[PDB]
Amino acid sequence: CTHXRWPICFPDGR
Repeated sequence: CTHXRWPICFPDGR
């Protein structure tokens, strides 16, 4: 999972 610019979540766990 990203945080800051274009926050998104993946099925893997990031």
